[PDB]
Amino acid sequence: TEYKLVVVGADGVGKSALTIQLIQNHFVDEYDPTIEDSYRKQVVIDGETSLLDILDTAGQEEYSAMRDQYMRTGEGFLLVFAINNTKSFEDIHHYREQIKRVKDSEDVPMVLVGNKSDLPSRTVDTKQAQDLARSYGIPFIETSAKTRQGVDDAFYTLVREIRKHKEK
Ligand SMILES: C#Cc1c(F)ccc2cc(O)cc(-c3ncc4c(N5C[C@H]6CC[C@@H](C5)N6)nc(OC[C@@]56CCCN5C[C@H](F)C6)nc4c3F)c12
Ligand SMILES: Nc1nc2c(ncn2[C@@H]2O[C@H](COP(=O)(O)OP(=O)(O)O)[C@@H](O)[C@H]2O)c(=O)[nH]1
Ligand SMILES: [Mg+2]
Repeated sequence: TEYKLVVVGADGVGKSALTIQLIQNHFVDEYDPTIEDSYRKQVVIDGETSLLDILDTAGQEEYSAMRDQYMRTGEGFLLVFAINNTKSFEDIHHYREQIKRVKDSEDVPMVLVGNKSDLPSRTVDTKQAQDLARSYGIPFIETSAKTRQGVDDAFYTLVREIRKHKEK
């Protein structure tokens, strides 16, 4: 099965670092902050061979019709913030609403991802993120793209959310 996964959130939260951890199994310090691109990873998840096509979003904020239609083809979304950046957490509502807007649905597979969990300079409490994810009805996964903590869990959980959505 193929899955179109989309990684969204504010600049600097670690979308590209998370993506490259999944694709290449290491931490890329410098990934061009402006570049939006996609990558495939083939993996077996709960016994099913899965082709994950991951869109790592970036670039200028714009809402062209092409862009709405492209985002609408995403099947599941990682809502990424960084635990050291409160503005990135406050921006999660916006990304969730843009997904709901283009998919014309209140029920889109999503996972809330609190990245940079290796850093000591926390300004977003785990409880804040758990409360937000509970209010959205979605899982919350703590990650570090630096150490790889939680990375497979975030992507595989999103795949499991898509499978559950298909059966509703
Ligand atoms: C993603 C996505 C996205 C979706 F998931 C779903 C559907 C979408 C349909 C669209 O047509 C288009 C998008 C889409 N594309 C790019 C965005 C973006 N950029 C600028 C920077 C920060 C990330 C990256 C890309 N580089 N930024 C903000 O918002 C930033 C803030 C801060 C300044 C003002 N805005 C409004 C809020 F306050 C938050 N939204 C964006 C957005 F919705 C969509
Ligand atoms: N310590 C730490 N740094 C991170 C982590 N994820 C990303 N970074 C760093 O944060 C910056 C922004 O990461 P990037 O992947 O470009 O974020 P993007 O703009 O969301 O694609 C870079 O300096 C990364 O090396 C993480 O989990 N831990
Ligand atoms: Mg990036």
